[PDB]
Amino acid sequence: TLNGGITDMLTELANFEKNVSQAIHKYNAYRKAASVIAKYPHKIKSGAEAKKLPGVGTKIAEKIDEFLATGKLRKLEKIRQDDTSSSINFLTRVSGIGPSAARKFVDEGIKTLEDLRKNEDKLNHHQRIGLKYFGDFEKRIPREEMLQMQDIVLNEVKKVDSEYIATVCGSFRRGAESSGDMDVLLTHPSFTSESTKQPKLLHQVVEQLQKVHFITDTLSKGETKFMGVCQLPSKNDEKEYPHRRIDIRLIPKDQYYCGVLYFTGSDIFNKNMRAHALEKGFTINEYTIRPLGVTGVAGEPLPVDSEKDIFDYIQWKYREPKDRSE
DNA sequence: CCGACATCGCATCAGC
DNA sequence: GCTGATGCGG
DNA sequence: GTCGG
Ligand SMILES: O=c1ccn([C@H]2C[C@H](O)[C@@H](COP(=O)(O)NP(=O)(O)OP(=O)(O)O)O2)c(=O)[nH]1
Ligand SMILES: [Cl-]
Ligand SMILES: [Cl-]
Ligand SMILES: [Cl-]
Ligand SMILES: [Cl-]
Ligand SMILES: [Mg+2]
Ligand SMILES: [Mg+2]
Ligand code: NA
Ligand code: NA
Repeated sequence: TLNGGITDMLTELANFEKNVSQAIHKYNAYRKAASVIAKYPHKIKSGAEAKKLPGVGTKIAEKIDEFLATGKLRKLEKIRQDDTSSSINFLTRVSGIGPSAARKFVDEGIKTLEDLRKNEDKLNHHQRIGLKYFGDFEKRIPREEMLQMQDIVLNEVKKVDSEYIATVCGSFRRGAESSGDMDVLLTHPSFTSESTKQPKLLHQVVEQLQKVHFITDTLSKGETKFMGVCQLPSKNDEKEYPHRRIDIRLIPKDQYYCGVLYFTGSDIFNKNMRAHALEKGFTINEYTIRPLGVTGVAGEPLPVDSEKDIFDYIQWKYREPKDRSE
């Protein structure tokens, strides 16, 4: 919160580029700067001072000076005053509705929560559920609840097959006092980069979690990635808990470390690290880290037996999960 | 100046 | 049906 | 919007 004002401004700017301008790179550019500034250990006194940080160029430093003097940015003041942008921005908040869909709905007069509700027929499945739990999905999950959800998920998975290994990653694994959702990495000896000796591994788990009424809805479901909704059980007379988003990712057991690295994030930390890998001559994904050939083509998977092994290849000192929240 | 900017799963679509 | 491109999520 | 070469 040292430079909250500045990072909020950048984040707001980032969302506009993404949702309205549909300018993915400007969006990322703003996120990087917000990120680098968010960790900057000093209260920024000027754009020049900020422009010294990597990711902060001439344009952003100029905006920081405007914001510092006035306490606001005229460019954003206007954007907030543009109905179309206001609408597009709002619609993107529904899970399932992105920049394109948001703009399309707006072109059809559908531009408010009320418009959406009376037009469910014009929504795909995912968007439907996103609208259904709109409020709940805007709420944060106290870690305390994350702990309760962890017990349930791990114990239900164990019941299906003691050989499954479920790890809660994402912001939770990074130690956050609250998360936007629960992210679960799943593995089973039967599924390796070598073979799939047992199908429905993810399905089985999803089924058990539904049976106990933990998973309530589904956004999308494949053989390795499940995206849905879940809810903690409440007691008698107790008010119900909010519905929560849950992502489950089944990964080859022998590719655990690359998988846990990826799913632990943050997303920006991941972008920065994968970028660094490229510069060092490697390419990293949730499955492996591979060298980059002279032709550019990625080679064979390098041996990995710990997250640290990945950091070493790219010449980075290990960073605890708690220090990866960029 | 100018190209690169991380990576990929699932849903939906168009074209054949 | 298939593939490949796009959207949206990650 | 920013950066390296
Ligand atoms: O763009 C993305 C999004 C996510 N990820 C990875 C990192 C992130 O930590 C993880 C889980 O995705 P979430 O969207 O759940 N983010 P996270 O759990 O970090 O934060 P939050 O508390 O918002 O859920 O997936 C990427 O690599 N790229
Ligand atoms: Cl762009
Ligand atoms: Cl402002
Ligand atoms: Cl691995
Ligand atoms: Cl791979
Ligand atoms: Mg998460
Ligand atoms: Mg998630
Ligand atoms: Na800079
Ligand atoms: Na959305």
